[PDB]
Amino acid sequence: VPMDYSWARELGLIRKPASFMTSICDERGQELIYAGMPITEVFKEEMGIGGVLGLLWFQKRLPKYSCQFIEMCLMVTADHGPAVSGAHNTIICARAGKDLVSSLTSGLLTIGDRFGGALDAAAKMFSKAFDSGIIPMEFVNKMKKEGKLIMGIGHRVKSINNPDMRVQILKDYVRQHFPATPLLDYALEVEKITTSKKPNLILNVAGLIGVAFVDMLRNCGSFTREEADEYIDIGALNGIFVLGRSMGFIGHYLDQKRLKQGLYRHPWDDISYVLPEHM
Amino acid sequence: VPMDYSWARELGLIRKPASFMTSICDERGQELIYAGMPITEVFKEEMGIGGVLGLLWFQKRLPKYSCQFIEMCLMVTADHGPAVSGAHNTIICARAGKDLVSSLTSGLLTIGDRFGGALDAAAKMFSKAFDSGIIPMEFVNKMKKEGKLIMGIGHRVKSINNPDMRVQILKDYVRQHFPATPLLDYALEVEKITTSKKPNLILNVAGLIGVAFVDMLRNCGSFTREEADEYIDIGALNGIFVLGRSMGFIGHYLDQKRLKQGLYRHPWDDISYVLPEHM
Amino acid sequence: SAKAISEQTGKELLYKFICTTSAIQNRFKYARVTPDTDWARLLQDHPWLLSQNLVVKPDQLIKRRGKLGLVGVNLTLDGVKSWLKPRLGQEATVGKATGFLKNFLIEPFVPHSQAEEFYVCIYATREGDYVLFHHEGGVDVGDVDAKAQKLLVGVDEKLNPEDIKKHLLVHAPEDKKEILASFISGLFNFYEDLYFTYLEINPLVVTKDGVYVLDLAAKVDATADYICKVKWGDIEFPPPFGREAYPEEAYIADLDAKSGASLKLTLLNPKGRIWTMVAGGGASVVYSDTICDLGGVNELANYGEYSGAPSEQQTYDYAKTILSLMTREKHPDGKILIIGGSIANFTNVAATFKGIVRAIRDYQGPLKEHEVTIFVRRGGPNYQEGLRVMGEVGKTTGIPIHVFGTETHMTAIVGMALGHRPIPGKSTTLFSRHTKAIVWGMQTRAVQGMLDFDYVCSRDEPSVAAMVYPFTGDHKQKFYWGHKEILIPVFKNMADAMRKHPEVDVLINFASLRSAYDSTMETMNYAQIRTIAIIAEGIPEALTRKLIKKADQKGVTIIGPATVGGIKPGCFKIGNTGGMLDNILASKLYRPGSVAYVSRSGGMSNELNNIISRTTDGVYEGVAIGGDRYPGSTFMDHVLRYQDTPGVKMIVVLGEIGGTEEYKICRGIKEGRLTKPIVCWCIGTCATMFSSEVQFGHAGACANQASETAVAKNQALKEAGVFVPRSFDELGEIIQSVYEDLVANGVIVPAQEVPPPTVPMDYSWARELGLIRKPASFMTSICDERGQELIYAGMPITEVFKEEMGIGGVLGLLWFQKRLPKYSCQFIEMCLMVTADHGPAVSGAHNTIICARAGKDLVSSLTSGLLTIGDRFGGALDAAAKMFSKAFDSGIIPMEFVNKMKKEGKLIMGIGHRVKSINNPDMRVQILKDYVRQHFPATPLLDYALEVEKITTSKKPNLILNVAGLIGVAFVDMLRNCGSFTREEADEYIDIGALNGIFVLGRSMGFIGHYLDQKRLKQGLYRHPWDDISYVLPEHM
Amino acid sequence: VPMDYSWARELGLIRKPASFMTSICDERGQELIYAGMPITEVFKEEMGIGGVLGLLWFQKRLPKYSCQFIEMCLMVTADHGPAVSGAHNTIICARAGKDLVSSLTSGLLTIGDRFGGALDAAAKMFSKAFDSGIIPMEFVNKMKKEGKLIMGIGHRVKSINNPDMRVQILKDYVRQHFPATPLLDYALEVEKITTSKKPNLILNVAGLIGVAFVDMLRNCGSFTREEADEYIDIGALNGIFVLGRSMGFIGHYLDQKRLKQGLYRHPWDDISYVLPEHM
Ligand SMILES: CC(=O)SCCNC(=O)CCNC(=O)[C@H](O)C(C)(C)COP(=O)(O)OP(=O)(O)OC[C@H]1O[C@@H](n2cnc3c(N)ncnc32)[C@H](O)[C@@H]1OP(=O)(O)O
Ligand SMILES: CC(=O)SCCNC(=O)CCNC(=O)[C@H](O)C(C)(C)COP(=O)(O)OP(=O)(O)OC[C@H]1O[C@@H](n2cnc3c(N)ncnc32)[C@H](O)[C@@H]1OP(=O)(O)O
Ligand SMILES: CC(=O)SCCNC(=O)CCNC(=O)[C@H](O)C(C)(C)COP(=O)(O)OP(=O)(O)OC[C@H]1O[C@@H](n2cnc3c(N)ncnc32)[C@H](O)[C@@H]1OP(=O)(O)O
Ligand SMILES: O=C([O-])CC(=O)C(=O)O
Ligand SMILES: O=C([O-])CC(=O)C(=O)O
Repeated sequence: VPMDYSWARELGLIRKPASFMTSICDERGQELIYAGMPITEVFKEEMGIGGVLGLLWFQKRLPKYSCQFIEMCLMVTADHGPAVSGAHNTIICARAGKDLVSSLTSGLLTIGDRFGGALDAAAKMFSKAFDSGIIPMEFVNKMKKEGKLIMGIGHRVKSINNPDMRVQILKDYVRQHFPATPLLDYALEVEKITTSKKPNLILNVAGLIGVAFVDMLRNCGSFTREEADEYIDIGALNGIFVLGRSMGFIGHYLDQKRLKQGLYRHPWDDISYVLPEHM
Repeated sequence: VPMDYSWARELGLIRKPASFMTSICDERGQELIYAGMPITEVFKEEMGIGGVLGLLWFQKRLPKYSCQFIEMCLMVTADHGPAVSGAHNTIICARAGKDLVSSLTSGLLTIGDRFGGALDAAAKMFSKAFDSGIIPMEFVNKMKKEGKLIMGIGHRVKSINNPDMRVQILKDYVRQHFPATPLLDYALEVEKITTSKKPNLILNVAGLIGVAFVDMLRNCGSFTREEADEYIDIGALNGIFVLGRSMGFIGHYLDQKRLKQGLYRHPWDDISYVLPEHM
Repeated sequence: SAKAISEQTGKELLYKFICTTSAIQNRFKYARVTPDTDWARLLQDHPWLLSQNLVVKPDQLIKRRGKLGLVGVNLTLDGVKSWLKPRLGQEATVGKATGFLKNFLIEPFVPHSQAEEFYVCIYATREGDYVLFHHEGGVDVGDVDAKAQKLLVGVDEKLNPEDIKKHLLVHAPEDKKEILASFISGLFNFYEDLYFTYLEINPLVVTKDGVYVLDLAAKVDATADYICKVKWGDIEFPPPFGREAYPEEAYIADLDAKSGASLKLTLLNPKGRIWTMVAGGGASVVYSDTICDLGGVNELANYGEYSGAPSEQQTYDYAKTILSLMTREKHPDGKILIIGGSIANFTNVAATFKGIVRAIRDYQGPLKEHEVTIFVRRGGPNYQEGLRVMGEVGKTTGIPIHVFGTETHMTAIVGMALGHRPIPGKSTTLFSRHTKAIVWGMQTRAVQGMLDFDYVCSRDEPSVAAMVYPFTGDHKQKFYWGHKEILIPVFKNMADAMRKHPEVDVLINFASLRSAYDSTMETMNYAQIRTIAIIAEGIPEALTRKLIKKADQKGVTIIGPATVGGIKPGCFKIGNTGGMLDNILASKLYRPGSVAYVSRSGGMSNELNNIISRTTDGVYEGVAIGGDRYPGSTFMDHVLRYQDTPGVKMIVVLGEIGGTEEYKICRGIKEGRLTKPIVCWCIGTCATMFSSEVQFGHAGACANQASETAVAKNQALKEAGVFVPRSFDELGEIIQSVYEDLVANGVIVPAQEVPPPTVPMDYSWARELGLIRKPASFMTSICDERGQELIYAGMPITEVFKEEMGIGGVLGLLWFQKRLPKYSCQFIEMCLMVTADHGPAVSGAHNTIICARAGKDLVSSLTSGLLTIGDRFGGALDAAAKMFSKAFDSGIIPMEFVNKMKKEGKLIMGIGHRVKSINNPDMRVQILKDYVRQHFPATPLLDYALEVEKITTSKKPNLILNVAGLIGVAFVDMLRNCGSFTREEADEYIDIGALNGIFVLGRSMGFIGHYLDQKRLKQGLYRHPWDDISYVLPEHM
Repeated sequence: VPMDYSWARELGLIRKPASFMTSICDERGQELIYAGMPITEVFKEEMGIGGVLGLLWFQKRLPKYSCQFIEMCLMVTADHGPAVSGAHNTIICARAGKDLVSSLTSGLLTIGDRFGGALDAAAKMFSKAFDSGIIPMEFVNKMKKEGKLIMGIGHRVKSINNPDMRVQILKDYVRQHFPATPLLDYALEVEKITTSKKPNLILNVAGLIGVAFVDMLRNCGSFTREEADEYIDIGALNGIFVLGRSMGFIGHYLDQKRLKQGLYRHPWDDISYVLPEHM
């Protein structure tokens, strides 16, 4: 009878390398641990979604204002109606009678450059401009001469004297709670220049969240500059938008299943057919 | 120094249970093997996609007519235009500039009961009717009194003197090549009864493919009745539709990328907003 | 627009920025005294006041100060002290203007002789900058244009130090020729790099010590603010003497500078009872002339205009500013608000009138108590909706509002408001039917209007061949050719567009003022483009002169900036000219006529379109050359074209105040070059009746001399033989009389009226009119993105945050459309917190980690993990809730439920743990259970599940309530025991999968954390080891 | 009563732009049309999966050898065992009892740069080298000096005297049937240089398929150079790999459901836990 692998490991007789590494959650043991913190201690220390997210995404005990800011970001990105690409896809999959997971996933797969990536894009653009040391006017001119529109700038209806009211809540929280907001100040200077061009070139929710998240990361004491830069590069802000919008997509799925909408077919009048004469 | 796991396994001193089982493909070894059959021999037997699918899905060497019929089924399910739910979702995800895999997956997640499940549904319905021993008229009456529509029956415009033209090719192939078609004959009797009701209640491409696939499975010598029943139960026909329509979904993605279509946002005039007064 | 700056500001800029080898004296050595200044403070911040003698003169843009006794010389500190108060803060009358003395300047006295009184002036012209120098300057300068040395410096030409001693310094003293020339060169550099348009130093004194600038009058191109921002700093533009500045004027000026639209407001008489809301500079000018033609000049309160398609918000801000200004004092006779305008070309009348009516609703109180009567005349895009909403506000507020449309002559609401009428080389042919244009910028509405015009004109091909937009990649844009759908290419670069479309001969530049110069300069590098239309307003005059010089060199016709463009009925239309297709059909601009016109204004050009269509055969060609000081092409440039064009039979010129341009037409008629009948009216006659120097909306609308007044121009044209109406009222009649007398002689043979091709109505317009019915394909009840504020299930987002709900409250709103209690929202949050992650070994976390190590993506990795959420993994929440709800609703006791599940071969969902049984519980079940038992009002299903747990643990210890079981039963309890849901609603939510949603949303946090962890650790591609896979392939299939 | 939108469109009284464009399939009409070509004629010309794929992906009537080569590419990319990332994910999702679509989709979402993207990577890399005009030795040295491995080069065990036997089949077909193989000849020259280094750097199946697909696109008469370049840029080879491996992923799902494997949990001994001491 051959030696039992588990019982050989128990005596430490053999060496089998572990193929996986994790640092965010320990399920083994008498107590569940979130990045070194017991779940009961998680609940006595009175964090919520923001604190749990800080533990699970950054392995940090964020300050209460940081945790609350993360919560508000999730609340403001929760939904933006059924007409966007992801909500449209989720509704189509729900009306196909498919599944909650399948419908939400179908909607989420649209999250990318054109839809839902402006948070990360604005964060990266403003961070690069701030770190290069160029002044906001030079940054605006450089984007204009490079044929690029500033990510996180520009609104559809709302302008100066017609505040977004989602940007205002987050901005007011950031000014009254964050210790320092250098990148937010830089982005506000850029916004002043762009609104001097045409009124609706205001800081978006995407731009506000991106710059405020970068400011939180590199101005709260939990992260070094390298850590904050790495998290921005690997996509913590993409994760923020995805987690926020999943709430709205699940709401849309539940809405369609309660309304008991049937299978959707796109009308032919809305499709232009440009097939070749004969291939 | 503790003993090496791999080298202790080579000496056969320890026992570690394998957590996975597979029977369709052997990647290791001098030659790639598809269900016991070398890849060079796969190409020497001049089989194609249908034969490779037979190997990889059923671990069987199907006859040439069976493999050719599988190929024709994939050919006829390849696409049905951009208005269906899956193609719509794929096009939305492509116009969001996302990715080929993400776009195709977004479209594929709609494949289920209401869209793309009629193949399996019709196969199961007709198999159950044929196995229960009831005549086609009794089957029609039982479905009528149970408040269920016969899946795989009923077209939109093409009824008679103008058939599906996709049902016709497949039915002609099955007639000329399949040895016996008991469930197909049963489905055709059901179709005669339903067309005696109103002309457009004809055997759909979904119904024809489902009944002909059950016929191929349980009338070619490769499978026993239990095996054919198990394959129908676990979803070989869902697999057939998914694989066939993947070709069309990828074509739709490539078409949108070539046409360079921008981000789609659903018009507000097409959405009815029925939010509550204040919640 | 050239704005005069104060002497202090000009001297400060000169001292700060001039670069001369000459030792400029008294640098930053001047004193400003005002009534609100402290003399001790000035004495201790400017000590030279005691060091030398003084000179004092006001700095309120008063000229001729020497001979009106406003300047005091050779008087000390005590002298200026005794000298100011008898004049400081007093009343002075210069010309027709009178005003206070709130600003004075004190400078050192310069001891100088009459032999060193020099005059140096630099002023801008179309062909360049003229530099005048006089050796006998000062008071005795006399005539300057005939006795002072003149020297033109052309556009893009440097004023070299030589040729100044040759042309400008013939009579200069030899001992001071060199330093004088150096100073003049430095002064020209100062003039050119700070975008001065006028710079007169009189007198200039140069002693052995150095050069003294005793005085200077300077006008600066205010539109160049975006260029000279750091050099000007906070440059201020004083109002003309006799006018006091107002915060409302400053607010409107800031609003105007903040956008590409035009917003002008000038307060002439705050006590006046006539107020105007006129769209368009030319329309505002003609309304002003009409008001002062009926004797309302004394009661005219403001001159104002809004142009450039202002937004709803901008129009609201403008309207509310004027409404607040109108509701300050009270007039016994009441007050009048003239909301006028021409027929707009592209200004959204609906949006602008929505802004105005919002302001009217906001001020309906003071407006009603002020007896304000509103007269409205307007036409343009969507004017029916705007007239409708203003009429509605007129009754929903009580304000007497009389709205009229195009059928009114637009100089009629003035008559019925003031109580006078009852209230009811360069080519000749720029465009043809084969003209192809390239549009710079995304102007899809403008391009579509162009295509609609081409279709109703029976053109073979669309007039727009390509579009250029540098902020996107090359693609094809979808447009309408009648009812057919066509694709128009869009290019990132000019070069690609001109490469692929060599047949294009016209550019329509929709670039802003900051991009128009560069785009036009780049455009004139292609010889195929023969006409460029520049739409942007606010381009600096120096840049426009550069464009003019290059276009003249290249033989390219430029339809000057700040123009709507032009229209040639039957052949071609520039941009938004002529408005939308309904106006094109109303003015019959799809077919040629015989009257060609040139105008400065665009809206006035649409008015001309309407008038000519009504009174004559029609329009052959109409060009608006723009309101800028230097148009790309002038009046004569187009009148010559029309005279040389055989299809036109009479010419209509709509001139303006300022610029001796109509005198060229007079000379052309005198020399016999112009022979066809010409009908001209020059607008701006009210400036002669205004006791001030008000600047109109147009940049060029400024009478610099006495011959550039509109009255003088109209008189000169009348003596030249041009048919000149008595006013803009009689323009239609004189055009009609000329057309009739030209028809009766057989000169004009009107053609048959062939009906135009029909264009289908737009779907959006038909929906707005409620003409058609299209069922909505989608239904939503959870979020309303449209509107001013985002709404989550009927409750605004600001209210969401003010009520202090968090994720739990937002989730209640978005998932159930209920305002859940605080404990319910908090419990939802804790459920999400406890389902957040359970390590990397579960199926979903494993799949997510695999996809992350495949280097894939956050969304793809999370989605790969989420697709495992189902029956075997992640579905125990819903399964336990459904099982326990069914058992509890069946009425069977927990023991019966346990026996039943045992006899059906089913394990109880949500029962059974791995290690933690009793005396050591889950520590997650405990937290949630303690919260539920402390905050939930009633927990019947939780009590039932606890009884079931008591039996299962009577069987074996680890059969305890799981986190899944406890969350399921507690969620059902919350749904059906908080007051928000009925039993049917709670059952439906449980059936459709709210608990599946809870688990999915909770575990998404852990899956994203796992993805980020793998990316931080930089784990490579995973491959499952072969020793862990059992291969059971058949022997040979 | 307002006019019906469909009635107003039929009368041509209103204009509503179509928000979607398609050029690959016409579902409306008496017959289904694949890129301008009727389905009955599709089956009459005796093309199969390869011809249908040519129609749906490129809107071209490819030559018979091109269609057959596309079929062989799909056949050789069908499966490579259960150990790869996508098959592993599919097997996990199937053992979670989930669904065919969900399981296949879970496996497919791994298709990207590290897994399954070598086809497109090799095609793009060799195309750039061939178009730049540098000789194979210069290309090899250039990739060496930029510290990049040549995509499509390098095998695990099979180098010479025992080649891949999939590369051999595809290469023999390409040599016998393709009119010209310039990029293939270039890649074989590169492979000779790399095998002069040590034998195991041979032309991979990924490299062979990439270069042979580029050769087919730009050497069959159906495409111009711009068209072939655009198709390679937008991801026809990614589509080829995805469609080929979907058959293997569905086979793996069906295999797991036939073997009735339970829920998988990764062993704790294979995971290294590196959580922080206390966050
Ligand atoms: C997530 C965020 O907060 S923003 C995300 C993007 N972030 C960026 O900053 C991207 C960079 N910035 C930009 O490119 C631009 O400034 C934009 C796109 C953000 C600004 O958008 P705009 O082009 O001004 O307007 P948008 O394209 O959203 O709206 C199109 C028009 O159709 C209308 N419209 C919008 N959605 C719909 C709909 N579903 N149905 C019908 N009409 C609609 C709107 O009224 C709008 O009209 P208007 O803009 O002329 O008033
Ligand atoms: C898609 C394709 O065709 S390959 C991708 C193409 N990309 C490129 O070609 C880019 C450049 N090429 C490369 O990166 C490299 O040449 C590779 C990765 C393709 C070749 O890698 P190699 O290190 O030569 O082989 P690989 O990493 O696949 O396998 C290494 C060894 O592990 C063994 N092995 C492979 N998979 C497993 C498994 N699941 N369990 C246990 N052992 C395994 C192999 O037998 C091989 O054995 P050896 O030690 O006797 O050589
Ligand atoms: C979401 C939830 O709350 S769980 C789902 C709830 N659903 C139900 O309640 C359904 C009914 N209940 C049941 O089916 C059962 O009671 C279960 C599955 C919940 C409990 O099953 P058990 O057999 O007690 O434990 P489980 O199957 O989890 O694993 C048992 C052993 O595997 C070991 N194990 C678990 N995970 C791993 C891993 N990743 N690696 C190695 N070993 C492991 C444990 O150490 C345990 O050993 P022990 O029993 O000697 O301590
Ligand atoms: O094929 C049909 O007729 C039904 C259909 O649109 C699809 O599900 O593909
Ligand atoms: O939470 C548990 O105990 C069971 C588990 O692993 C999961 O589904 O996440």
